[PDB]
Formats: sequence, structure tokens, C-alpha cells
Amino acid sequence: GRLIYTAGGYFRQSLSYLEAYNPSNGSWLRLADLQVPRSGLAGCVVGGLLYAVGGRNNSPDGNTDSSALDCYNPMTNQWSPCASMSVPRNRIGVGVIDGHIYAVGGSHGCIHHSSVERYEPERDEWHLVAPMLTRRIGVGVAVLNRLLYAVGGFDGTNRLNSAECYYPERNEWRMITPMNTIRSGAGVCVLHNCIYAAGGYDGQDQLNSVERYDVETETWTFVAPMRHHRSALGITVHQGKIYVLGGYDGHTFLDSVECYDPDSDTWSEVTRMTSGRSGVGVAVT
Amino acid sequence: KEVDPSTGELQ
Repeated sequence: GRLIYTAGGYFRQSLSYLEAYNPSNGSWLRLADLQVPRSGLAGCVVGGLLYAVGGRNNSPDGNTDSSALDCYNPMTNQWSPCASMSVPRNRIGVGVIDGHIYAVGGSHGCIHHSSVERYEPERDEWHLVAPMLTRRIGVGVAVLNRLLYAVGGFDGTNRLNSAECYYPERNEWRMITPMNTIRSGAGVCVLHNCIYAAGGYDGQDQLNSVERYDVETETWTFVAPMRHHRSALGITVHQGKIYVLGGYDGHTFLDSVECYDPDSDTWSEVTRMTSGRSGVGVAVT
Repeated sequence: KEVDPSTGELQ
């Protein structure tokens, strides 16, 4: 019985919460606060440990870009710093392959990164790998068949709909079919054998639509849209279902958590976070 | 206030 962890986020300022939802009985846990409040970070899990990567601390008296990596042990209910990234990375995307963490893109003030770096836990170290084809902030990331997909984002001029695929054995990137819809701050995950991208902001409106990529057809197909339009949401899969947490919808900060059932192509509301927020790092363990 | 439309954040 694994949990959905939610870390950081933003409400009136960047938050430092760590909370976890247990989908089999609907309860929320109030776990240890992060060391430093952060939103636009990403979360992932490696060998039962949760990690929070990048982001920004947008406080009321000015904002700092985070290059930090922190690790939480559900056993000790404790965070611990890990080596920092080579560079501050706000609105970063993250995927895991072979127990190695890929820190993809993000921002540093005006700098929109195309650089990617890899973290090896067994030796607390970050190593620059090959940069992506496009600079990307607010990028969704998804790992499939031992490859990493970078989806959507913003290049420092345009909000993107393009997507790339990284090949770790070859250390190189390749563009793939663009998405139907342009998407900044979408949630990107992997359910069954497809990459999903839900919500985001298209340059005009915050979206509720959900499209999925098929690796063999190379085509994107919309599926049932969500009930609530949202951007800078958190996403993850827990037992064959997609879970989306909060986000911003052009008006307020959502506390709403929707669940996607792929068999029946429907969405439903399964719970509310204890408080509405956007830009959270989400993972399962 | 001014808010980044894709995240809701300020400035």
C-alpha cells in the first residue's frame, strides 16, 4: 500500500509542506516540512526514498532559484541535503532510469536551460549529460522503455507543444511528433504504454484537455478532459490510475485531486488537498 | 497584482 507524496508548491508564497494521500482509505498525512519552501520543484522516488529537486522560493520579500536536491526517508520522517545541481533550476522536469535521477531544464532568472544533468545516489553526484534540442521551462517529463521524454514547456519566447526523447545509452536527443495543443505547466506521466499530458496553459487559456502519445503510432490522441481546468498541477500514477493535484486555473488555487480511470476513459474527484496550491513535486512510494 | 498565468505566481 504505497502513498502519493506532495512536496512544496505555492499559495500566497512558496510553501514547504509535505503531505501524502492514501488512495485506498482517503486519508492525508501531515509529514515533515521541507528545509526551505519551494514551488516549481519536481518529485521522484529512488529505492523507497523521495527526492525534491529544483524550484524557486517565491517569498513576499523576493525570490531565490533553487539548485538544491533533498531527500526524504519515509522511515525517519526526515529530509537530508544531497549535492546541489550545477545550476539553479526552477520549473524543472524530472524522470528516473536505473535509479538515476534526471534533472531536465528549468529556469535561472532569465536563463532558460536546455542542459540536462544526472544524479547518482550511490555516490551523491551530478553529471552533465547532453543538452536537449530546445530550452525548456515548465516541462513535463516521462520515462518510457528506458527512454526519457521531454514534453511541452516554454523556451524563453514561446510556449511549446514540441516534445523530445533522450537515449541514455547513446547520450543523444530526438524530436518526436508535436502535441495537438501547446502546453506550459502541464502534468506529464506514463500510464500503460503511453505518455499523457494533462492541462497546462496554452498562451491564452488554462486547459482541461488530456492527450496521450503512442510510441509506435507516433500520434497524439485526446482522451476525456478533466473536470477542472488547471495549470502547474502535480501528476502521478498509482495502480493503473492518473492522479492530478491542484494547480492554478486562471482564477484560484485548486485543492482538488482528480483521478483518471483508463479502462473507462472517465475522470472523477477523489479528494481535496488540505489547502489549494500549484507547482508541487509529486511521487509515489 | 500581476500573476504568471501558467502558475498563478506573483510578479
